[PDB]
Amino acid sequence: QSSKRSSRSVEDDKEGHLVCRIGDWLQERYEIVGNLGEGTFGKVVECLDHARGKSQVALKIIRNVGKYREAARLEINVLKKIKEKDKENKFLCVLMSDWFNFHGHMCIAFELLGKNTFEFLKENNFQPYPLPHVRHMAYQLCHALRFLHENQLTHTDLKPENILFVNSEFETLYNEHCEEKSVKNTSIRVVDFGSATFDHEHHTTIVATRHYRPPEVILELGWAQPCDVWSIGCILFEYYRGFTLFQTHENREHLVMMEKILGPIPSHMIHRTRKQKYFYKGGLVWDENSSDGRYVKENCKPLKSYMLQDSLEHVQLFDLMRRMLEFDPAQRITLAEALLHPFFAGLTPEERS
Ligand SMILES: CCN1/C(=C/C(C)=O)Sc2ccc(OC)cc21
Repeated sequence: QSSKRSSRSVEDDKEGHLVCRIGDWLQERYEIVGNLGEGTFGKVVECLDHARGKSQVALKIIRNVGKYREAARLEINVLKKIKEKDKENKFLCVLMSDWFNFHGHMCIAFELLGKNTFEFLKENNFQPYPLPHVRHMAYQLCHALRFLHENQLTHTDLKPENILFVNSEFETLYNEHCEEKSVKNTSIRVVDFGSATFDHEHHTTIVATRHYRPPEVILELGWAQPCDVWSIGCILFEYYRGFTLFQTHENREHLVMMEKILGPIPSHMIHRTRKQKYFYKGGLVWDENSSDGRYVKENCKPLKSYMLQDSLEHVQLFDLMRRMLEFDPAQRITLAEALLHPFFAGLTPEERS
């Protein structure tokens, strides 16, 4: 198709999605060449940026629906702040190259990245990342969100699907008659600032994906940057073991697993929560001898039990993870503090770049 003709021939479906396929253009500039993702928000497509010598971008095209348009405007405000504050592009938040309003569709152009860390784990038959990879990805997440936290921002939806490799090319360790895979370059970027909240802005009550959600959110006690620290702790567990720390889809059971894995919920948090129906006389309501009781009993053990090795680097990892999974968000380690944790003495100079 021709740039001008294609960019002006435009229509939406009954749901407010842009009708488009591979080959279509936007802004006499972006040529759609692949599909990367879709949701209720809209769609993400790979494009060639013909105004920047056909360099590759991920273009997010938001639905022509007021709720999603407004949310996208707020997302752009966050991305603009990140860009304003990271002139060397060294804080590892996804680079927004362009944004525009295409017939009511907010569109955001990003640098093109590789597979997300969940997809890579799944392609490795959920065999975990080796500890040095866990350590480098942890360092990068602490560095990226410390920067976001210094700028009165909280991501609120950190999960492995929102952490992408710059380049996900892998090496084969073994291929016996699942092919065992390690990523070559563990450089990552954080994506999807579509839930990211400034300190002064309205806070959505229930944030984060289930498995990465902290106790102060479940208990509706208010949340801020420590929410993201809890998420990171859960992510690092999952990188290290290949399975989620909290495999549950119900609040009371989730809070029970937290107490079995991490120790007792602080008294003051139970006193203050409106979620009183989960408690009786200050203790979580929980039948140990039911089927769910036996699953939790068998599967949810003290955090340290999940160590695969007893050496110093594993002990250091678990100390940092424990500090990231403090119940009380006011006692939870900050990412500025996390960057100084002795776990990160095991990095190399390349890994500090
Ligand atoms: C589809 C994932 N995805 C995004 C998703 C959202 C909701 O923003 S943004 C993004 C940027 C680059 C990329 O490369 C592969 C992927 C990418």
